[PDB]
Amino acid sequence: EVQLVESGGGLVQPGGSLRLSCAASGFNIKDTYIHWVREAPGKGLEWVARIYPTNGYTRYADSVKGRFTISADTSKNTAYLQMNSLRAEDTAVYYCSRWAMDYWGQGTLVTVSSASTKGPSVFPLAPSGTAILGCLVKDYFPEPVTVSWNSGALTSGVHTSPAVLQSSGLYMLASAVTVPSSSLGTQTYICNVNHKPSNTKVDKKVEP
Amino acid sequence: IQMTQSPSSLSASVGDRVTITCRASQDVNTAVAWYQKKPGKAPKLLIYSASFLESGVPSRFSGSRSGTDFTLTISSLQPEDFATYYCQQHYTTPPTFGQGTKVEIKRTVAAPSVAIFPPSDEQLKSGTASVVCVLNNFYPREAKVQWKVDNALQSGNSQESVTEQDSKDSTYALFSVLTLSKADYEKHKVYACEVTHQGLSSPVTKSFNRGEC
Repeated sequence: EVQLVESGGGLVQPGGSLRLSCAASGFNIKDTYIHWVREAPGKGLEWVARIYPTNGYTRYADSVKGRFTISADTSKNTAYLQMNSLRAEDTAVYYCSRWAMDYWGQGTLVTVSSASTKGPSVFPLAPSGTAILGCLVKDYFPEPVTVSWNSGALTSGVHTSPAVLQSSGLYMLASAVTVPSSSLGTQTYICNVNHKPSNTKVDKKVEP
Repeated sequence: IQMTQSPSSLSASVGDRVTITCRASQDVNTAVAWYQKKPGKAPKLLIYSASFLESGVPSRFSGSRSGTDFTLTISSLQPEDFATYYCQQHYTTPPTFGQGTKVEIKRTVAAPSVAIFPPSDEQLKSGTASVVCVLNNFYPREAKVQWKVDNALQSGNSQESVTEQDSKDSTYALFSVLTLSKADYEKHKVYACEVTHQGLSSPVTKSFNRGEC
């Protein structure tokens, strides 16, 4: 099966540099064009660059010409995007694809920001038939945070909001689950919050 | 070459006939592809060269061209067809995409359950007070949350976030957060969230008294 896997994404300072890689499996890149395409928040899909690995010929979007370089190493069946003079507008999920674009990778997230990593505070939303309880995951940077309940044992009815950017430039989200009222004095509910960018794991017990 | 895609979003039931259009700013011959994108997932090629079904993709998907206009059709909407669809011209460099069409699953109206939560003891200890209102299991998406503090209508001090459609029942959930300093929070008694929705015969209010157990 044809596969494409991107890597190299992460949090970078504006004006900095970062190199993405796209590893190809199940085909040889020498036989195709490889593209980078990106998806910036609310901007839709935007083509970035293309390369023909056999001769190294390249094309670029006007917005990244000069400061981005796409390249390939056929002996590694891998293509690359060297990103320089990074701007806030470059913050996006970066996908690799090949030539219609019949196969894409899952993408790699690039965040261009001068802000420091910060782990979330996690606060309970404590219960007052059915009842709602939850957690509030507040003041972290950058995205993403993952949230589970009872270490993944509780999935049905769990609803976790997209993150909101607060005026402080820090993210917040919340997760809530509906449970039996009769369960409240006896069943333990714990929200498991992971924030990989800051290596923060918090397991918060929510009690009535 | 620009790709103008209509509509931005649409709701539909399983079995429906759905039509998405894309108009190229200039001629692109048949050099047009249609992609499906699910959140957190790779784009998937549905239709290539305007009219050809990519091997593996269901028969219900089809594409057509007439001049500068391109049409993606799903003859009979299956449940897994819920996604966002993008047109693309690759007639010239750069290849360009349409702004996308979000296809959501139509269902019967459902009123939201409402819950309100005071700030945790922990957060208050830090000197901030986030009051939270949760709206659960509702449809359609359009809802109005209205914060009142001692019956004083609040403005520009809350933020809200809405989930994507639920996998099993196709409802939404909404979280609204009112954040105040501990000092401002303690200047007031009654905190209230007022919810207006199509499934509600009249707006619903949940409230608490600051400090009550």
